[PDB]
Amino acid sequence: DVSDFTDSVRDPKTSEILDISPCSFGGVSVITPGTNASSEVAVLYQDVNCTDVSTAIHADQLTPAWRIYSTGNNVFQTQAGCLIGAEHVDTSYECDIPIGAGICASYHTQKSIVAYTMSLGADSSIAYSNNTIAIPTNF
Amino acid sequence: SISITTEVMPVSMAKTSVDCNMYICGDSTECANLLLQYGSFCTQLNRALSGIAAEQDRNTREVFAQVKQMYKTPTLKYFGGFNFSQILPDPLKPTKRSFIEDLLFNKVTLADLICAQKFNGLTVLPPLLTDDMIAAYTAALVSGTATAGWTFGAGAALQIPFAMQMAYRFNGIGVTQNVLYENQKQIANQFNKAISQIQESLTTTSTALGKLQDVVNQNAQALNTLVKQLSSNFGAISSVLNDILSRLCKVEAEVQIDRLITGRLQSLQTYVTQQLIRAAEIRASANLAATKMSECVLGQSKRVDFCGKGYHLMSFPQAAPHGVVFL
Amino acid sequence: YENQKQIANQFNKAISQIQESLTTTSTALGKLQDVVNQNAQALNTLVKQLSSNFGAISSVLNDILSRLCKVEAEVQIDRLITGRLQSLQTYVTQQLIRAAEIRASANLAATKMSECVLGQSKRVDFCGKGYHLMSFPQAAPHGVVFLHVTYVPSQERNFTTAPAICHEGKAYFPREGVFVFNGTSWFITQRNFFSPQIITTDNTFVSGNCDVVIGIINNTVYDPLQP
Ligand SMILES: *[C@@H]1O[C@H](CO)[C@@H](O)[C@H](O)[C@H]1NC(C)=O
Ligand SMILES: *[C@@H]1O[C@H](CO)[C@@H](O)[C@H](O)[C@H]1NC(C)=O
Ligand SMILES: *[C@@H]1O[C@H](CO)[C@@H](O)[C@H](O)[C@H]1NC(C)=O
Ligand SMILES: *[C@@H]1O[C@H](CO)[C@@H](O)[C@H](O)[C@H]1NC(C)=O
Ligand SMILES: *[C@@H]1O[C@H](CO)[C@@H](O)[C@H](O)[C@H]1NC(C)=O
Ligand SMILES: *[C@@H]1O[C@H](CO)[C@@H](O)[C@H](O)[C@H]1NC(C)=O
Ligand SMILES: *[C@@H]1O[C@H](CO)[C@@H](O)[C@H](O)[C@H]1NC(C)=O
Ligand SMILES: *[C@@H]1O[C@H](CO)[C@@H](O)[C@H](O)[C@H]1NC(C)=O
Repeated sequence: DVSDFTDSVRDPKTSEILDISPCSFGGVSVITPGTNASSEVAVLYQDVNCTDVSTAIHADQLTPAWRIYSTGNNVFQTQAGCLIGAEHVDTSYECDIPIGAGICASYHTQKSIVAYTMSLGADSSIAYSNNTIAIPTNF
Repeated sequence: SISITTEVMPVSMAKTSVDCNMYICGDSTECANLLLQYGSFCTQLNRALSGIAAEQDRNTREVFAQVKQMYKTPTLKYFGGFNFSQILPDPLKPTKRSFIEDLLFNKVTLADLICAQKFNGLTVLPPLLTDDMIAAYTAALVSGTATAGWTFGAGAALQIPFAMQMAYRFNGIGVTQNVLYENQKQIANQFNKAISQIQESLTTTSTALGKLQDVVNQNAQALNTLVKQLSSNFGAISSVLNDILSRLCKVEAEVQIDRLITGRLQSLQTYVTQQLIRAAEIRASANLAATKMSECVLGQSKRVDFCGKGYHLMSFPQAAPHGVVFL
Repeated sequence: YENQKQIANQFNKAISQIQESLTTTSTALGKLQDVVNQNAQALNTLVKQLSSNFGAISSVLNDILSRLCKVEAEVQIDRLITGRLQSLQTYVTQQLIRAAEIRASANLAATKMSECVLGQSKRVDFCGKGYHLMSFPQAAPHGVVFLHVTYVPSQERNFTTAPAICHEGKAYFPREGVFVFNGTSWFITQRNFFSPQIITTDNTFVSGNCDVVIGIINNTVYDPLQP
């Protein structure tokens, strides 16, 4: 290739063509509350579709402690990638640990790591009328 | 006459991270052992890149998040003859952006090149705030300006009709209140005409958003230069790390490998230094954008040529790819 | 002057709240600790990097000279010299960039001291949230702390308003303020505070007939005459 890395090789016996590719995919991020409160973590594989995560990690040849972070009931799919080790919630809070793409994570309540959509702000509405005004009376 | 002029300012750039061990020694155990002898050099670049990424998120947040409540867009886009429909989201169309923002998002083109970056440890992380969230912020700012005026910046929102707001804004530049009320419809027609001209100018192909494409181009060139520099042998017998280990002995192979290690380390150092300088420039631009949003959207400014050519009346923000556009 | 003592009590109360907030443990001064931490980490990294051998036989300079000859010892020493030179160059480049950032922050602090302590500023949110009144500087380790006092409007009320009134075919516009309807009659008030005044000839001015202004109401204007 342009990086002087060989990618395709011809078998000297069968004259077929084989593609060699790196056995290390892209980035892995670890989300931790801190090792002063607990010892569980969440794992984010970014730019990886979580349907086929086990192919990208080769979890068959890892430790059994690495297989419980490969699939389960705690699988979430965000625009960043696939997040394993956290529970999805529907309420929105202020951002604590920024995962990305609008998704934040925190350590809520026995405590567990939760992932949610960040809250932009408080919701308010003021009515527009063409013949009324609001004037302060105190300060 | 009433004139609407546009100003484009960059806010953030792309956040990138580099895996040092897989950039320098790709899947090589011997090169990994020789790399540990260079202690605490790969951990010094990740700290700098993490600082840059956190700075980018801070830039975007502390420019755009300036209101403490979110205002719903009104059902009526006609405030006393002034047509606000082009700069507010359209309920019937299922996009969460205004029309001018839709034009702005098409004039900047964000995109075996990305795959080679991915295979060598170069990764681009997504921004924390998505485009819909920034669109929500700008819609809240425009709605608050149309319905409340200058008061919501300094505290809670105080309702006022739009004509009386324009009367105060004419008082602020030295023209009495009656001049607005005598010929209000002429001013409304000029406002609508200038909005239409801005729309027409943005529609046609131009280079008005050239300052935003140059950020994207420079980051792409830097990352491609890192990918391309891996083919240099740096004075060694070859640039392939697996051919030096196939026909040489340990004492004579370590001497050849160390040259490649030093060359790739100093290439990656050049990249991180250039990124730090460019990040400083982007931070200065974002600080100016934040103070412009504070002093020209939440109020009226008497500084000369700070917010356009003429006497400033009021101003509107719009979102753009990695940037902001002030009208 | 009407309610000076209420303002004095609010000033003293806010000073006490600032004192109470600074007393308890917090991270309000976190921007000043991060300067100290970064410089310490950089200097410790320079100290720690002296143990790398940079591809030579050893990182100790006195062991290469105890078991090697001149031609073969200079080759090993030059690698250490180059590695330490480029480490020290990395340190000085990082220091230059950090110094530029600190200089920009200090320039902003100087202009803030000039425009908010020696005067009053009309720039929005330049010196706090609200309308700026006055400001005080305090010294901090490698930094400055500004206390801005601000006027915050409160307790809003609803009123019915009009752009102008006309008495006898002549439109009257307010000079400073707005026309409001308390429920009985029409008064003129300032925008920021509610203090109603009687519509009079001195605080209004006349412009044309009342057939072009959109939304004009009819009323009476007091004149200071008729003795
Ligand atoms: C051996 O190499 C030849 C190439 O000349 C190939 O045709 C053949 O299939 C290979 N294998 C055997 C078992 O002969
Ligand atoms: C994952 O794959 C599905 C189809 O197999 C596709 O629709 C989806 O966009 C993919 N996700 C990502 C993040 O690429
Ligand atoms: C403003 O509120 C305070 C509450 O502490 C009250 O004591 C004061 O009388 C109010 N101002 C007026 C003008 O009533
Ligand atoms: C506002 O402008 C749009 C086109 O930009 C137009 O369709 C709409 O009718 C206008 N609103 C009016 C005239 O009230
Ligand atoms: C003012 O009137 C509007 C509309 O009638 C109402 O929504 C709002 O709550 C009122 N505010 C006060 C302080 O009375
Ligand atoms: C204005 O209306 C308010 C409504 O409560 C009333 O209290 C006040 O006395 C009125 N002012 C007059 C009649 O001057
Ligand atoms: C205010 O709006 C109402 C309803 O749209 C209208 O009847 C009235 O004439 C308007 N008043 C003005 C424009 O002064
Ligand atoms: C005010 O009264 C006069 C009486 O001469 C009338 O001509 C005018 O239309 C009135 N204005 C209104 C009802 O807004």
